[PDB]
Amino acid sequence: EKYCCEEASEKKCCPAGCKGDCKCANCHCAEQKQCGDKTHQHQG
Ligand SMILES: [Zn+2]
Ligand SMILES: [Zn+2]
Ligand SMILES: [Zn+2]
Ligand SMILES: [Zn+2]
Repeated sequence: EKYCCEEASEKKCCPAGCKGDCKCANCHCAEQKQCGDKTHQHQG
């Protein structure tokens, strides 16, 4: 639901809620990705 980062709550990283191809850096997003290779710190 909308942004899930503690900084990208507007356009710091994505235009409000990673649409998909946001290419986040804190959550490691990529065209709607889940990331977390070896259990990352991703808390969602
Ligand atoms: Zn996000
Ligand atoms: Zn993202
Ligand atoms: Zn994300
Ligand atoms: Zn990651």
